[PDB]
Amino acid sequence: MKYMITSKGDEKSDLLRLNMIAGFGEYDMEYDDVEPEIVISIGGDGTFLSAFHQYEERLDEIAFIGIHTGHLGFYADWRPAEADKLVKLLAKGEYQKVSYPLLKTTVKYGKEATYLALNESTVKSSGGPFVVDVVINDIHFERFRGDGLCMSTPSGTTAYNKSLGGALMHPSIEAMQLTEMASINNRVYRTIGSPLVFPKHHVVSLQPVNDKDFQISVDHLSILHRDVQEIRYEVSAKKIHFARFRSFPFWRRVHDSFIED
Amino acid sequence: MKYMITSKGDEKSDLLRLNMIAGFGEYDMEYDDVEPEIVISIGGDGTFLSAFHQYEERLDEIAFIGIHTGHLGFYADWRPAEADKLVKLLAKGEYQKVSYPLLKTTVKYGKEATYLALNESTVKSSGGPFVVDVVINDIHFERFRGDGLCMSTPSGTTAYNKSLGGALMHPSIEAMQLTEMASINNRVYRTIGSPLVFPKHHVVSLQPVNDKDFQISVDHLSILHRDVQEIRYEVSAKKIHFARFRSFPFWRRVHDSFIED
Amino acid sequence: MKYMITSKGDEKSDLLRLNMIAGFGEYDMEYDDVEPEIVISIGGDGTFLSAFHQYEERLDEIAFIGIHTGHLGFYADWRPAEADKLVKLLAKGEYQKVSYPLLKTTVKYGKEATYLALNESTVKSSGGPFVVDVVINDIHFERFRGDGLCMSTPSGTTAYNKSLGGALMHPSIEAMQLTEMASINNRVYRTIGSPLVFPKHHVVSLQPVNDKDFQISVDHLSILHRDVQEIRYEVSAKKIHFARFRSFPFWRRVHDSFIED
Amino acid sequence: MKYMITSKGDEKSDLLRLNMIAGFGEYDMEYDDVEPEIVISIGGDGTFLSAFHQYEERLDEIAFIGIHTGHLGFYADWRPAEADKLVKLLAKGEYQKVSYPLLKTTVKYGKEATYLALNESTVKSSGGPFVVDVVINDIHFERFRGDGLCMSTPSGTTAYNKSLGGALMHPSIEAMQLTEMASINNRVYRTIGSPLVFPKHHVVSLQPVNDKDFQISVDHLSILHRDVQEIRYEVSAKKIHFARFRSFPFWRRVHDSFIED
Ligand SMILES: NCCNc1ncnc2c1ncn2[C@@H]1O[C@H](COCC#Cc2nc3c(N)ncnc3n2[C@@H]2O[C@H](CO)[C@@H](O)[C@H]2O)[C@@H](O)[C@H]1O
Ligand SMILES: NCCNc1ncnc2c1ncn2[C@@H]1O[C@H](COCC#Cc2nc3c(N)ncnc3n2[C@@H]2O[C@H](CO)[C@@H](O)[C@H]2O)[C@@H](O)[C@H]1O
Ligand SMILES: NCCNc1ncnc2c1ncn2[C@@H]1O[C@H](COCC#Cc2nc3c(N)ncnc3n2[C@@H]2O[C@H](CO)[C@@H](O)[C@H]2O)[C@@H](O)[C@H]1O
Ligand SMILES: NCCNc1ncnc2c1ncn2[C@@H]1O[C@H](COCC#Cc2nc3c(N)ncnc3n2[C@@H]2O[C@H](CO)[C@@H](O)[C@H]2O)[C@@H](O)[C@H]1O
Repeated sequence: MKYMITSKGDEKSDLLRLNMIAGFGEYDMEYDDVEPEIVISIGGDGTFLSAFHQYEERLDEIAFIGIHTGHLGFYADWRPAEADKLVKLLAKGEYQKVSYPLLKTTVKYGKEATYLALNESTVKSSGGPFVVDVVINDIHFERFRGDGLCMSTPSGTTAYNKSLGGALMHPSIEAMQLTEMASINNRVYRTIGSPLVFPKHHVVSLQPVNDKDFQISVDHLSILHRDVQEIRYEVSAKKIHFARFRSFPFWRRVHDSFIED
Repeated sequence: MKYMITSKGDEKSDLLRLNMIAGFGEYDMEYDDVEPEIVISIGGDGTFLSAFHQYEERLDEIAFIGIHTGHLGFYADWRPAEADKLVKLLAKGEYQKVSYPLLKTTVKYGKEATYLALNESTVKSSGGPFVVDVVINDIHFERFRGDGLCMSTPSGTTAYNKSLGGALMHPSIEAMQLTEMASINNRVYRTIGSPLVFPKHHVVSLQPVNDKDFQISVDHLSILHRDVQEIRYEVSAKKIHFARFRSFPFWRRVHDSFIED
Repeated sequence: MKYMITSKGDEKSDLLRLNMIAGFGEYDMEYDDVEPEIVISIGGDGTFLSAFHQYEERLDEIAFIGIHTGHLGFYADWRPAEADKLVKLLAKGEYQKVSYPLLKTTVKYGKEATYLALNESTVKSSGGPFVVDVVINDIHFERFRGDGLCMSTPSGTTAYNKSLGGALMHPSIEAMQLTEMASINNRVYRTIGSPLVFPKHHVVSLQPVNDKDFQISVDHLSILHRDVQEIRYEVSAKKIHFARFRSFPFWRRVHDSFIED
Repeated sequence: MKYMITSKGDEKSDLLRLNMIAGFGEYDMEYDDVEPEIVISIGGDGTFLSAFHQYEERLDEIAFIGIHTGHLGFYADWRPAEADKLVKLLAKGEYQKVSYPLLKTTVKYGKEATYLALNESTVKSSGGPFVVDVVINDIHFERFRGDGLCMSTPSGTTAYNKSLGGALMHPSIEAMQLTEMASINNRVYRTIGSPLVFPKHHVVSLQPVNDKDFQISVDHLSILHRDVQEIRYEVSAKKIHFARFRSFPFWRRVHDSFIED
């Protein structure tokens, strides 16, 4: 099929990219970065996140592959030594696909702007104090005040959700996880403290109380939104599709990254 | 249908039980605690847990109801003032049922003994140090050492999973959650630290390293097992069925219990 | 002696201020906000922090007083109903003084700029990733990467140190506490995780690795410092002096603020 | 002076002990385990804790030494390769001494029994639910309910206090730290959550509410006390004295044990 390859930009990733292109030149494979069918990321998870968001509008027609030229990643989880065997098996095709859930973020102004996240989306305050009303399925749940909130995808739970105390969820679970950032709790102010895991079709809505300006991040893109009326989180109907050529369990990927490898 | 009622034993729960029986006497309802179809628990979640385990072998033929004579519970979530309206609506029938997942615990000796848990099951050490090899889907994940482990159901996440830092999961998610109890982490000893959420059909196996005696709890029953070879956790194929007569969202039940009511 | 009074600015605090001035007019008390001897803060802890930093260069010649027109504060810990009894006892004098330790922050450029903090001082990253080398008494302790670090005074432990998992220290302990903000820990990256409590004369030094621009906060003043070479934390030789007219134990102040009042 | 040596019991520690005795035979050094002046522990921190409690009644006349035949310990912090240089420098004497604070535990019945702890002392429940009234300096602070409480010494903060979220305190700080074990917090039950650091002369008192039987641990000795009326914690007036022959900072000892060595 059609294919393209992104690279971290350093010398190791660029040269491995040119070697896979040359290996792809030995099959009916056409290099195309406009409407590709196979996107190969060479670098870390950050390079993979850039590859995802570069083609987020054709997710249902693309199978992603991750090659880590540095330490093992959760999305770039194949060694550079396996590039040649990767080229052939991708060349024949007939591979199976695995799908991970995505997080849809909707931001309303006083105008709507939606986003898709592979890791997570965070809300923080532009300078001053951060206070939100957290509304779950139109039911007011709590008035949060602290440094911010993080809504994570299943595969994003090992990223930044994890540093905030959140649990690690297997990516086959269609859900999203919300974690707190330095919440203040006293007799007057009250948050749940525990992380929350929401299923599909559950809508978590963040609504402002005083300041209406928020620093909103979606994966690695962070933009200050002004005059914000609402932030809506829910598990997306779209999914990201990986091409699998070997067996690499998520919990094994967790073991190698955090226990020892 | 046939029905029975358990009571916490105090005077308030016993008298409310006799008043519901008298109200049930005004319909074709037969009191039977051998093969009931409706089990009504009057008390707290502890009384409800006793009611569940009393009829754990007929779970697919029973719809449970919880009435809290004290503070609001997550299973006993209906006020005593709503007992009369409860008797009639249960009398007519035609109610809908909601189902929560359960945790199957398997304990092997050198002999097998399986259990069902509505909240969680915990493993701790009989006196000395607690060390386990944690095996996920036959893959060795970590060597845990500390005070113990807790494997929680979705509706058990607000119980004791919560005190151990675990996340709160909506009970519609067929999953189980594992939390650590005072794990020691240094250069020599390494645990994941984060809680783990496992989907259906995933098998978490605990295996001993030195001591083979463990204090194993399943909800509120705690028994010391000797000569233990393995402890297997997985989401059960059985589910507990509640009869619902009103709308009481889980997140609303979480709000009232931990934020304010 | 000479005295001045700051006010939160709202109508309740301004009018209580004019009533204490009128009550002070009935004694030999001279209102002076240039070289006062008694600084009375009317408002919350935020108003008290502004009062502290307004007179941080004459700390050894001032006894502070806090009056909370809203909820109880840890520095503004006297009810407005006790203002009249406060005016007289401050008028006679002969009060005893209590002293809390302070945190000295030193920031070096490529030039030095020192600060004093009553609550804490935090280091965060200007936009991009936050990586630091943490050096304790010239010994390299760890390479921190995450959202930031917080170095807290004893009386600042109930503030923002507390939201970050830190312990609450009695203000008689001459020490400082360091807490982490969303540290990432894997096989490759390693932080201590636990909060650290340092005694007097111990010097904690933060040193950059890549980015040399940091958002540095000292209590409520937050300023982006550019071209930063080092950030040095240590317990200050200066102390803040409170005038005490009653008995209000710190742990009682903790109980009323976080347990119930 | 007089000296004795304890050993972990394995072959490596026993033979290193006989080699130090033979090396001590080359000086005026008399082996005496009744009234020694130098206690040398060969093993881990556990062997050192046994050595401490073996001579807890002559602490002001003993300087302890720790040799780790396994991984580095916080009390056994000298390599076996440094045993010969250790024998000579201990033989000459003229060494300096460092002192760490200790925790005094007082247990009253309905009779008093006091203990000394080098790491910590914990209170847990004999089977059933664990509820305590926590009283600080005769002021009731909170009603704790959960799995237990841990009161730690400064040098015990890296032990088991650390697994419970507590902070690490430099051992020059005369203080004690209290951490919670799986506390339950809802609208009805309320604990501080944060760890508490108490100075000298502060008295933390645990008092029962229903069950009067508690599993009380002091370092590695754990005994079930029946008919308990009170448990009193406070920094002891006694201190443990180490002989120092090199420079080994506590924070360096923390770095090697938890970061990397
Ligand atoms: N207001 C607070 C400011 N703080 C932050 N602001 C914004 N983002 C943040 C913040 N603090 C962490 N992040 C995480 O960085 C990602 C940036 O994109 C690159 C990546 C990645 C990645 N993805 C995963 C994954 N899925 N699982 C496991 N490790 C993963 N990583 C690892 O993160 C490191 C690089 O970041 C490397 O070790 C990668 O191996 C964000 O998506 C977020 O997850
Ligand atoms: N080795 C460590 C020893 N420690 C422990 N050993 C054993 N069990 C423990 C331990 N520490 C907590 N527990 C929890 O007690 C349950 C006992 O059964 C009664 C109950 C309950 C209950 N269930 C829920 C729920 N589903 N959601 C939310 N609150 C719930 N509660 C509340 O718990 C309190 C009573 O316990 C009351 O406030 C109830 O409102 C166990 O199932 C376990 O969850
Ligand atoms: N990069 C992360 C961005 N996040 C933050 N950036 C900057 N500061 C922050 C941040 N998140 C919390 N803070 C804290 O706010 C203080 C601001 O000054 C006002 C105050 C106060 C105060 N002082 C105490 C005290 N000593 N003990 C107990 N409560 C106290 N408060 C209470 O804080 C609330 C107001 O803040 C009120 O409830 C007060 O009762 C800072 O000094 C810091 O402690
Ligand atoms: N109801 C709950 C049941 N749980 C527990 N019950 C009782 N004790 C417990 C429990 N869980 C941990 N402990 C700790 O074990 C100590 C036992 O004595 C041996 C030791 C030690 C030691 N001391 C230190 C130190 N000062 N600093 C840093 N590491 C240290 N260790 C390390 O602990 C490991 C051995 O334990 C080894 O890695 C040692 O390197 C107790 O004093 C307590 O600290």
